[PDB]
Amino acid sequence: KVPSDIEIAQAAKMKPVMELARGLGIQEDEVELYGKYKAKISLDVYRRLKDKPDGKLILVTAITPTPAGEGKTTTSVGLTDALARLGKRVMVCLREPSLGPSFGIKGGAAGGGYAQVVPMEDINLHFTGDIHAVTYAHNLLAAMVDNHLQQGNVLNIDPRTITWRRVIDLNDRALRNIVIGLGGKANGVPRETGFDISVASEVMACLCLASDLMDLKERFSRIVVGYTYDGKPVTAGDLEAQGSMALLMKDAIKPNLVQTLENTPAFIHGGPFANIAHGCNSIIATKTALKLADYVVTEAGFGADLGAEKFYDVKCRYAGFKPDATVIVATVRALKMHGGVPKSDLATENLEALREGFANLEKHIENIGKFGVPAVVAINAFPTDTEAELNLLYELCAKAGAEVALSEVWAKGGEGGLELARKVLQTLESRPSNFHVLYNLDLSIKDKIAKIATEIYGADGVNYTAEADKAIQRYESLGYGNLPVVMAKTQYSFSDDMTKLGRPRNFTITVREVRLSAGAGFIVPITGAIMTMPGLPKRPAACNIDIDADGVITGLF
Amino acid sequence: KVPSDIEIAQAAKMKPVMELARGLGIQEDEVELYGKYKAKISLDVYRRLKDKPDGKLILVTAITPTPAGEGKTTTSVGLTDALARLGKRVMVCLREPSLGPSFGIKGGAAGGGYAQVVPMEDINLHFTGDIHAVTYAHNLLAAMVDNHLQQGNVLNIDPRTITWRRVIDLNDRALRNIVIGLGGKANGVPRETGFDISVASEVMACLCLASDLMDLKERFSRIVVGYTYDGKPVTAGDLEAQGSMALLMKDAIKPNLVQTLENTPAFIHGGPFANIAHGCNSIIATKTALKLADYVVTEAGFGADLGAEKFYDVKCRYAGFKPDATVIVATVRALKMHGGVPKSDLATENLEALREGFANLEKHIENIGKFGVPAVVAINAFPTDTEAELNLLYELCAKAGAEVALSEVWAKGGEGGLELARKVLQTLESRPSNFHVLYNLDLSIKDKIAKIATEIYGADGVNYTAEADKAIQRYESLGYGNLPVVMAKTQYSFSDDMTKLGRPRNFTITVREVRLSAGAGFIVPITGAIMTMPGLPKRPAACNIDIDADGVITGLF
Ligand SMILES: Nc1nc(=O)c2nc(CNc3ccc(C(=O)N[C@@H](CCC(=O)O)C(=O)O)cc3)cnc2[nH]1
Repeated sequence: KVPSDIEIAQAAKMKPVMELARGLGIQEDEVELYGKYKAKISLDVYRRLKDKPDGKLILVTAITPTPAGEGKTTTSVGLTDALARLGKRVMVCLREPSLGPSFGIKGGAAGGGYAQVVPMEDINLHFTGDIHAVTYAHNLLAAMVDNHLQQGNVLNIDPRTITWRRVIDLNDRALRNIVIGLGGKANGVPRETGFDISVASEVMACLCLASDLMDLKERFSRIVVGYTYDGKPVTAGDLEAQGSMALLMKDAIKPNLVQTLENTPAFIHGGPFANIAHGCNSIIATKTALKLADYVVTEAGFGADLGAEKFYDVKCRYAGFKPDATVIVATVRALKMHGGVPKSDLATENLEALREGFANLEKHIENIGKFGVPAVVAINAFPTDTEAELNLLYELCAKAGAEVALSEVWAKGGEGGLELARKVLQTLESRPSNFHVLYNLDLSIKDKIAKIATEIYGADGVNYTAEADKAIQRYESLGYGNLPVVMAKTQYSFSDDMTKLGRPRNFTITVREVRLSAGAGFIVPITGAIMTMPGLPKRPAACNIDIDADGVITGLF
Repeated sequence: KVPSDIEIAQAAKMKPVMELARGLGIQEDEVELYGKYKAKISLDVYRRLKDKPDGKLILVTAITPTPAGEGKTTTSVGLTDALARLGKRVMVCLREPSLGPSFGIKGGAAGGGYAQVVPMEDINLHFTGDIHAVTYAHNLLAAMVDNHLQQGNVLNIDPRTITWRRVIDLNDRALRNIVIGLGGKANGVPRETGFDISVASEVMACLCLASDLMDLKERFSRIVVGYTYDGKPVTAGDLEAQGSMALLMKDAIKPNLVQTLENTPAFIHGGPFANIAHGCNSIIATKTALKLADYVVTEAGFGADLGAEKFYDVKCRYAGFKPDATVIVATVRALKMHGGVPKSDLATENLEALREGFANLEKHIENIGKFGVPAVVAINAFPTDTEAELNLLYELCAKAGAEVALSEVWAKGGEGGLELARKVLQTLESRPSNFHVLYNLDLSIKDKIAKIATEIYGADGVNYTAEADKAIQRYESLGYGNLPVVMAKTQYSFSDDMTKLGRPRNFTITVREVRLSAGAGFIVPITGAIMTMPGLPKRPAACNIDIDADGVITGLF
């Protein structure tokens, strides 16, 4: 046959999230329905199971992204199916996808094939309106700033230094750079600013790293909006915003229980950028998944260079977390591109090029080892991947020195990854973890980037532009020196040079600019231009998206 | 004596809505819950009951609003409640408040005192996401207009003629006048535009006028966004955005079931502006209520010169409704302001200013007669009103030919509205209505404006600026002249001059500008400057707002 990811999403039987919440010991009144098959879970399921056994934590990451695509979520879902098939109490924790791209290049399944989270349609759109709550908390702050300038600028802000932008969850490039506040004294103060996609919001970040609402509230209050003419940081604190922002977020703070194509209890909650932030789902979803399972499968954005590292250094750091196993996804087609084979050429097998690419994966694996974490490997399998190829790889992974398996979940459900399932258990009974943070918050900023760039990206050194040192000297000086560091750089290389594939060496990194996220609580060094507002294409999906008399949706997927 | 509004809402015991729904004959499968105390309800309910007769339709409206306040919704809910107490099968239909006011001026009850729909907190905030859906349906068209220009401008829009703005549901004045698409050839096409509050979006209007999702989609396709360099109109249809917008509104098209304090079912659905739109809740909600119930209370925005007028001449026109009674809500105080007494001396008895002001009420009563609907007056009782005052007000209402009933629903819930309920029932059993709209569509725009102006406002004639003349000329030759006309003017006067209280004589209306909503399907003459995006005050309510660890919300109401 020939089924597509939408049909496999419709066709499937979903169980009322209510009775899955019972199949997890969640009380009737800790749920909060959204139709029969979506629901939010209250902040008491943690608060009451406050001390209970935290089950085991299984971060899935990937090798360096490629035009091939690797499907890091699928393999992360169809593994959760396996663990449950082998009758284990296992939850997946995923990220809420942005609305905007469903109308740009099309929406895609949570995971894929036969390793999906459902109902897919809802997840891609409004879902439980989590993003909307972010949007409005960001935008009210924005409004509150501009209003304050209107009301006489009591705090004496220079409007030209305001760093607080606006958000919306569409790909709209016409809003990147705009002028607001025009039309004279009645209509505000003229200034330059713009919009970023809502999922790039510091508020989106805070959500994903607040422990509870009261934590979220205060983080907000810390957020910088800009400076006074005198140069003194002004905060959301200084504008008494944080109350009203936490209120707008009252329900967004509750993680959303949904399910697998095979009824495995899933959370979906948060979803920030993996570059200017850390690309994990929220702390709240996983720490609730902890007290509720013995086995929590999760994930982080982009390659293991960025997602993993930040998962470990910022997520786990802040959350006292202690990740046990870790998967790393890889395709062979992917590693052949890392071996310098263009995409029209992966149609054939290149066994020589696959020995080349591997250096990527191995670099990753060594990095995992570096946190005191039991690395383990896994292969997404495809129609074209010959057994000569698969084996070549197979054998170079123990020749590297950590477990390996094969998954077929795209096509075989939580069976293809049954093999990989045992490995992790194998790895959890036999292989403890010895988890430390790859750096320490007491070092000054340059050392923190250094120890990151050096050991993980495998660079010899790091450089700074004029305004990179100017910014950093300004920060250490304002006191924000002791923060973690989130590395805004390209995903497709270890280096900032996006064309440098495989495992490049002898290069160095260059920090062009440095930004602050006081509310999220980290420093963001930038190496490229960052696209914080993608744009629609020449022939977008919004043009052919239709819904007819019956609710039948053509074009969306 | 009475508790404040907010606390009354919390301590109310609400019934599971699914219960209310099965009580009314809605099947469980036509219900999508949002907690225990909210639900979206299927457009299928209406579809299977299309043939059943309608219950009675009872419109609530009021006299010319003043600073002194009249409390129209208070009456609507309390009227609903009394009807329920008298054993009648009744629902009330109300509009969803805009989120933004909750942070500038303060959120307020849906009603007030003991006459309220609940859960209060939700209905002010995100409720069920209806406005968010409106926000993104709207802004997707914005982004598609902008993408089209960016991608080679095939339709040949003159970007400077674009009328389709952007929307957001906060009071942000700085967003009134903006320039977008800056930064260079890669960032879109530079142009002047702005934001209006979401609830003033034409898409909000359409929702409220649509008969279903397919009618809604077809309307969307008729939205005019701007013109070509040739002066030909360009529509959303031409941009092929309708399916998408229609998709964003798939859940939004369903009315929301909620309840009054005393558990009377209530729809809350849509909620447009009442000056540039018709200030009514969705046809969809109201049409469903008539099938489910024997009596349906609904209300309209602003005074009877505006809401009532548009309710009949637009809402009922499209829906083929024939209202059976209309209740005008008035207070001793507002009448005295209209009779001349300043806000601070409204407490001092003054039968003469009360007789003078009564003219305002007399003129409204009279108007409602021009639509063939029998009128009952509700007097919102107030503690400083003397017996002499109230008595005079009764004599005057009877002299003027309408039943009158004192209402203390605010104070005493459904019990304070029992005489009023009885008067309405009395009017319904003995004075059946003879509904007809004030005007035929085949008149000219200028004919239609003058008939409203003179019949309802008691205007002498109508003036038009040169700019308004060309608009009307343009619109008529574009074939939009047989549309309804929707006056945007001040609500604080029958005249276009908000300083003219009571019943002004020898005045003219000046139509300065004329705009079009071809989606909603009407023409919008504007008289004063119309504020489609209000600003925050000196201190915004947001500066006091907080929620603590318990979740105790202070500063909000
Ligand atoms: N905002 C607000 N709205 C209200 O309606 C309101 N009402 C009260 C208390 N309500 C009232 C209402 C009417 C009379 C009153 O006029 N009493 C006459 C009735 C006359 C008649 O039946 O004709 C009496 O005889 O006591 C007293 C208290 C207090 N605060 C309020 N606040």
